[PDB]
Amino acid sequence: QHGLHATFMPKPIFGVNGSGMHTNTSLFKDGKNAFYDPDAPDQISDTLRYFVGGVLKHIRAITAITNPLVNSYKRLVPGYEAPVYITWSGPNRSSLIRVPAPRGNSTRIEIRSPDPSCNPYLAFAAILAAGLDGVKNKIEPPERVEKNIYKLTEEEREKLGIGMLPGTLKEAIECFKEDELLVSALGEHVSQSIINVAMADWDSYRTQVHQWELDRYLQTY
Amino acid sequence: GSKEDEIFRIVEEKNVRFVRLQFVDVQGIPKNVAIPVGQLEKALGPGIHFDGSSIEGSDMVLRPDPDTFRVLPWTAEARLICDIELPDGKPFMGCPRQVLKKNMEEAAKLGYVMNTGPEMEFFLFKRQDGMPTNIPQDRGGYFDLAPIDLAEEIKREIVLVLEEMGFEVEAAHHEVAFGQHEIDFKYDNALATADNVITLKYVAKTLAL
Ligand SMILES: [Mg+2]
Repeated sequence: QHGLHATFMPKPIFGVNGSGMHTNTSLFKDGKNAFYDPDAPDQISDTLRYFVGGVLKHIRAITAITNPLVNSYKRLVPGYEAPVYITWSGPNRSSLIRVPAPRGNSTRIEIRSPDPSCNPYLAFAAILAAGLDGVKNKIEPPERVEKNIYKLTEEEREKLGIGMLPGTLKEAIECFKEDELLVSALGEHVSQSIINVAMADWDSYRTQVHQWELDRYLQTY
Repeated sequence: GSKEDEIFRIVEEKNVRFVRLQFVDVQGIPKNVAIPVGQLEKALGPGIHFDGSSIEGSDMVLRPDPDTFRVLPWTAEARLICDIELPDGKPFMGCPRQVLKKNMEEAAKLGYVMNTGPEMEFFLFKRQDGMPTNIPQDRGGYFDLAPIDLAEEIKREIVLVLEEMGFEVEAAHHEVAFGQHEIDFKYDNALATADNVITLKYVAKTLAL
């Protein structure tokens, strides 16, 4: 109407910040906040750590749903607001999952990896299925990384067992293919449709000759 | 003198009609007085008078150095690097060439002689509407070869013109930045090298135009 164009693309411009969809998530069991425990340290319930543990276990596979475009992986690069390393921590340090200060009925986690181009119906279903699995199977999450990861060295990150999110759409789709929990939660029909559309885009994108290649090689070679 | 007789031989042989009495201001910018060949005897003898306010950035004499007589390879024209003296005959201590000569003479008293071999870097830019720009003529890199280095003919002409003026170059090559080049000079005394540096800048800018 105003002669403009609004876009929810993850990374429309190179060199600037990309658009993200940070999902503030809270689980309620029996009307009360299941993420709250007044007797536990910091006032965080066991259900919160098992939910976080479950999401982090399948986060590589969830990335195919929450970051579904080829362009989504141009947003998952260091130097910007977007998380790239698979860590969870407190509010002071921005990581993939961040547990803010508010307590009581406002106890929550914030999953920062998704982008606004994802299907919200499928993104929340994938987070619910992975989070509930960790609670059911009582999956303990890794240690909280309060130090910045960007300043840490590559060899140091390898010693701490810190992982990385998928670098390409094909890489996330390969991880999603093997995740039996998410394929069953989303159904064989939706899971196959996601794979088919993503690989059709990936096979078209990989064969293309982009302008960067002409700028880098045409004059010299 | 005989050096003077040598000059007049080259004048008749190459048909020199104009001579440039070159000199340099405190900032290193080349300045000159163009005189017809008829006044060359007057220049090599009592000298040509001019205004010394230009050297700063009001009356002095141009004293040509006979060893610096060179025919410009582009009727023919010739050049002569000049030292500045005051009307009475004393050397003008504001002349940069006379300053280097003094410092070299002091070093010579202690038996010391300094040899310099500079590595001259420069850029070759395009021209837009008769005015110079900072747009590289070529998109070349470090030690690149043609057609990546487009300025190979101009550099070839620069070194050829220098050799035709009693000047020997060690090597020339394309530098790191786009349109940047370097000409490495051979070793020589501080005075000859400084004369050579001024000549290179003049030749490179003339052939670029
Ligand atoms: Mg946020």
